Amino acid sequence: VNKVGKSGDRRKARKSYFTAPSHVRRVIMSARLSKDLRQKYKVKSLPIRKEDEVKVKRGSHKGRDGKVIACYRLKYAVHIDKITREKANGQTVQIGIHPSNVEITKLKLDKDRKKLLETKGRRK
Amino acid sequence: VKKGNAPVPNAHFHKHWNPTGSQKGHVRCFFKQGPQKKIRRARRQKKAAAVFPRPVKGPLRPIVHCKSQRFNMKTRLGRGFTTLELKTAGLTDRRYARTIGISVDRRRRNHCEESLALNAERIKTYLSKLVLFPLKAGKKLPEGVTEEDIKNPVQSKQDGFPKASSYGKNALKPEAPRKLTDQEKKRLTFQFLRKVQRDTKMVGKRIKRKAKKEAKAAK
Amino acid sequence: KHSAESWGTGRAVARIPRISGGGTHRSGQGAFGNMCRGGRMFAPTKVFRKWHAKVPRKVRRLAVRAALAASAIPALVMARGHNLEDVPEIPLVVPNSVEALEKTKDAVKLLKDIGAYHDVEKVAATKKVRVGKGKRRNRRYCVRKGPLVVLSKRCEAQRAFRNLPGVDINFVSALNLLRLAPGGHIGRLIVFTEDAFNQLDKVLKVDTIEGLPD
Amino acid sequence: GTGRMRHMKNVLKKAAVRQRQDQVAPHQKRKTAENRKKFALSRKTKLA
RNA sequence: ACCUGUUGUGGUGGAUGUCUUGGCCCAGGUUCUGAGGAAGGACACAGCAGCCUUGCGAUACGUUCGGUGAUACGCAGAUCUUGUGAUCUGGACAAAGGAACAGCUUCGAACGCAACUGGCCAGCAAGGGGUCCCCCCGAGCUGCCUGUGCGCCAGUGUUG
RNA sequence: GUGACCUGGCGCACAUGGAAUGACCCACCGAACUUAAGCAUAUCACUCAGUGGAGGAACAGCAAGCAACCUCGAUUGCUGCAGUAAUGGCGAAUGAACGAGCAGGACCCACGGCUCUUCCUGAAAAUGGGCUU
RNA sequence: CUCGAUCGGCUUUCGUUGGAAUCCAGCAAACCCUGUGGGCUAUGGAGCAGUUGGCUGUGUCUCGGUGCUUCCCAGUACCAAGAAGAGUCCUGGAAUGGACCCACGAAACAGGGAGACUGUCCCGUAUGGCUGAACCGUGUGCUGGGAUCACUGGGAUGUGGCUGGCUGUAUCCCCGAGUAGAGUGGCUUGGGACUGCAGUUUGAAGAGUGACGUGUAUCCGUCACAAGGUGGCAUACAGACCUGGGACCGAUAGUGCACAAGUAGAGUGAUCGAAGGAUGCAAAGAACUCCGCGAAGAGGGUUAAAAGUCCCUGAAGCCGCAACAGGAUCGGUGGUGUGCAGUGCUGUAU
RNA sequence: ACCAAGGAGUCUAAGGAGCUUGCCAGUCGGAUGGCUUCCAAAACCUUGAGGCGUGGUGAAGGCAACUAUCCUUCCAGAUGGGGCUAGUCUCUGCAUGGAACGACCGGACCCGAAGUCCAGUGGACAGGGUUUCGAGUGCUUGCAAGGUCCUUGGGACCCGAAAGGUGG
RNA sequence: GGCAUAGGGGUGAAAGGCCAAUCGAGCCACCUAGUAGCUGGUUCCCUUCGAAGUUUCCCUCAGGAUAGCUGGGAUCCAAUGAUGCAA
RNA sequence: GGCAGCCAAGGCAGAGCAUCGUUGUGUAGAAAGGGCAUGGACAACAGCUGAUCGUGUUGGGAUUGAUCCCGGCUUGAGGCGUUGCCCA
RNA sequence: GCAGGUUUCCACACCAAACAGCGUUGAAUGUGGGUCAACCGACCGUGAGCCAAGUGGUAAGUUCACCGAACAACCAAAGCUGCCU
Repeated sequence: VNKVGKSGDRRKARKSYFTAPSHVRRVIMSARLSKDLRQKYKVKSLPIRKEDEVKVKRGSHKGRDGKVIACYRLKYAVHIDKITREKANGQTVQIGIHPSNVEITKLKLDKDRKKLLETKGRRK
Repeated sequence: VKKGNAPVPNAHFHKHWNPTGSQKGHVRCFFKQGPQKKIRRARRQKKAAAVFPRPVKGPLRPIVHCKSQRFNMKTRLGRGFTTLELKTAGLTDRRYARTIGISVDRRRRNHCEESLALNAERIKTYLSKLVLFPLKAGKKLPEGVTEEDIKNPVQSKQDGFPKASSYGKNALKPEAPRKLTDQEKKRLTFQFLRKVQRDTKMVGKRIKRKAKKEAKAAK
Repeated sequence: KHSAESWGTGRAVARIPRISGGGTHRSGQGAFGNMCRGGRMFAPTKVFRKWHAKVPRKVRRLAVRAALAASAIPALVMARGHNLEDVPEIPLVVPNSVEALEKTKDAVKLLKDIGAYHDVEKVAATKKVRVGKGKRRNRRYCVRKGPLVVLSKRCEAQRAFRNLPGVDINFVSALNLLRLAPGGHIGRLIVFTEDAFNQLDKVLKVDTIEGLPD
Repeated sequence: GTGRMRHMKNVLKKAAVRQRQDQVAPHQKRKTAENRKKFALSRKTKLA
């Protein structure tokens, strides 16, 4: 017997990934911090958030940058400041980008966000 | 039925032993054996941790000879000591014996002095290997207990004593070479066996013989 | 799980049991048969099949002995596919100081210095996602087998050598033939420590060398 | 299990909470005979 | 032109290959429902909703509170941001404090009697409303078996 | 003087019961297909179906027991006894138990494997009871 | 209302603690003497007589410790989780792929996700932290030292109680009835002149009874003490919930159901009961133009690609069309040996 | 009619006869017991009763395989030894098959119970003969695992009745 | 229109008629994958060996067991050619 | 089946190598005769794959045969294969 | 107007989705409407019949028995009325 919760079952893990709620998709859609942030806060990865800057680092938009404007946790997507695309008609829409591709350039730093940074920064 | 020489089947599976769609079946598969081994071990050590500073089994069992003529010589453990063994050891209160960890069995008696002496000396090596903790932690302290026997209470895995079978496996040990005795030279053991077996068969005959003898004595 | 009856003769269909009832596609369709769709298989697998196998202890111990002899013969270690390029000797013996190893970095340092990290690197490189429907049933990867570290007791070298891909750990107190001859194939690289080596024949209760024909 | 189960679903979710606690760790009563008095006099001094 | 064939191509068709929030199997734990109303069944309830939901009940895809901490999303629409604070989540669910514990139409063991009836416009009745009366609405009580207690009794049962 | 008991009733109050649950359990009830190359006792089977009742387990359980021994010492489960003893148109077939080895003999049970009644004692186990606080 | 005891998955349950305000009672609440309650529990007991031990609020004055809080001094801790999205280049729609010299982690190479094949992209894993629950940092907590408080061991000496063993006696100890059993009938069992059970008739002993696997009578022996009851453990567990796994199946398989499946549908009903998975990396879900009533169609676009909401791929069977080759004859399909056209392949000297 | 996908000697208890492997008068012992993030319900270990085998025979009461240098006998016969010789003699005698036994163990007969003896209730064996039987012995041919072909009970290679029963 | 009679049962001016297109025993679920000495099917290649429809017994005559023929595994033995010359 | 005149070959002792001889039908049935092929476990191939897997389709080659290999095209991975052995 | 149907009734849009063995129409499709009771009926009882109750039967639930103010029982079923209060 293996203990509870720490199971490497493909079917269970995939079920969890595809039926996660929004408070769990918040942490599944985490992104990596830049080296500036990483040295400054001694924290390596955070959940991505609206209103913070990212660099795409992967995909057909690699090397582009911009502020996050929408976390579409239902689609596991992230919409960025100016990564847009015209529809068949002239309507400009947003491209979803999985936040594992992007790295984080700035943070918004709310109260709970600063508290999270401090709590993860104190080395133990 | 075979077109050969194979024995008569004698199969004994005529009564829906098979878990099919229509039947529940009479099959029990012991796939739990592996996991249950570990589970039994875990609950056994939980028993130890629960009744910690005491034998993991816990009551001293007596040693009794196995029952029939086939297992006469094999000894084993009993259920509890006889009150005669307790009184001989020095215990006259069965409930106190039980509370200090000696098992009692009033159903049992000693049909012989050997069992009495054996289990008496068993209880006497107990009660000397035994360190009683005192009630309320600081009152009177018994003899032999040295005030660090209480500091170091060690839970032994097996009860000091040898194996249960090692009491018949010692009576079954021949002597050294010896000289014969003249009765062992004259005695016919087969004749003795046949005599004591013909004895139980000639009983009514050995009454009719006396009756005829005394009738002829009258005449 | 059906109330299927056979229609019998006098009807222009086969005589298989068919679904009773009507008003749906399932009605009239054949049921209760390996040949039928939705019908039971032939000889449904029972759970009281013999899954385990019984080998006498003498024969299992002989298998262990022979697997060790083949590990000692190096024209079979390379045949099974180990790189004996940097391997100084076979069998490989190692000082007992490695049983006090705490880091996988020190484990790989040792394995490099002795000449088995070539095998470890081969395993790590050739690690792949398992071919053919094994990756669906919780067997994701097909990992090859590198060196086997046989220690004398429960020690830190287990956690040391644990993460290294091909390496397996074992103890002379209980030598696993599934590790001494994986796949049934013989001649696996074993890297015994010194006390494990010294206790090998004591544990296996080998008193003599066998007089084998040549 | 084919209807609302508008009470048994709740008692089963409660049982599930209990079961996935006891799977983590066996239960330990917060207040027992050995801590009632301590907790109570602590409460008393703290509120007085 | 028709037929037969062989290629190329286009249709009809859904075989194959690969996978899978599914099943099946084994092991471990629990078994935790109900007259304080269960399991089931109805009828309701969403700005745009029919179905489904181990959603929910006139407080009706939800209420209080806790954990989390900026979404949710198929459209729109005002609320929401270093915050009584979006969303998701937790048995209406944590508080160690005997602090705290909302609500839950209707049939159903189904409980005033019935019922293919929302009938008897049931009996009693706290209250609310329209004008002492009276009128309308009306919470709540009224099921059986059994147990104990209380009240009233029955007997040409035994007695005083 | 208009009672005291006994035995029945009606109303009220406070409570149990009721119903549900594709596994396991307890009590009953209870087939036939099948097998016997037919078939009737036998077999399937003291099973399926049916009725009632649960619990987390149920049932059993510290001997009106086993044995014949150098005795044992609750019950239960496993190994094995054992396809044996025995039953059976002595056909088809059916078929235990004890010895013995184990698990258990910590725990939410226990007067730590017993006790009620019998038996002994006995002014009901002794400063009335009830409702609120 | 206090006081005590008990409980914590908790918010209680119990008590002859005591008190106040009251009501029944009045030889004294009400059940109960047709018996509530105590003693014993058959390898023993009770009475009585005597001894030897221990548990307990102890009145009282001694001594030490542990700590509930508070105050000081000093130190420590407060929780996460490593390693190249490396400088580059190439292919690619997208690098986890490939190339160049150099990089690193591993107690973590279990898994899963991400635009393709990752140890170093994300969640996680191993490990760590908790589990006095607080998982928190101008607020705390822990330890150690010191102090106050909170609480409990060791000695006085009247107790209030108890209670174990041992010796002796002259005294005595009463064990479950329509029961067990038997005749008979029927089921049951391996149980066989009947293992057990049940009806009915009969029906004990208790100065004994039951069992001792061949019915009976006569002797003897062993074991146990029925006709009342409690009673945990090892044990079973195809459902339903919480988990961990698998040499299992992979959409005609695996549950009837991978999906709005016990659904659609059928039957008056009891019941029966299906078919049904996949766009793409991202909806970027096809703008605009011509024609048409319009759907379509022809362009023109998205996209790596139409992969076009019928959407991964798209087999066979069957069909349309074009090209080419033939076309009366079981004089057939197929085989055989050549030939003639069309069409490949292999080798190829100087 | 056509094509596609499915589609029928399977698993289990006991057993038979070969074959393979290990051990040997033993063998096996995974009921259970000791150990050690997942792997691991694995592997390892001899605490192991016991299973099978070492003895058979009789209905049973029961009884129980002779042989003191070694060795049952005979016929055929595998090897090998010592002489000898291209003639060719002796000794060894396995396995297997057949026969025998003046052998023996147990059972059944007949004539007897003579004779010896004592753990002495008169009991224990003992002798000689037979057209005698045994799944008997004569230098123990065993155990365990795997594998192949099979047998019987099971759905039993797959499909297939008219029927019988229980409840609605 | 209401109500009553239910399956070995109902009902019938009797046809064994009728009881939901069902009746010399309705239908529905289960035992049940009932049993079938009978019918049908039983999935790759090559190489080699290769039959019987006859005996006896059987409630036996469409089937079995039993010999025979047919395959395989063997054991003890037997049997089993071949130097161009020159060196 | 190395203790061989030498090279070449063979070199897995139920294999292989050399020479010679015999014999080739077959229903039921069999083979401890030999192989092709499918799903998956344990191992090996430092196997292949976005410089395009698998499927499928069409040609070619190999094979006594079961069947195997390759080119073209489709297609694009939510990959595949070869050898030993084991479970079906 | 019954039973049955259950929105098919009405209007508009709409027939290039499909159905109507056509299709500027329809019981189709989509949207939105419509059914007013002291006097018409259920409801009130009663009939054939049934249930509970009472009691009984069964190993036991029951689609177990009895329905008996013509007609039962093993049965304490008059809970209402007048005056006084």
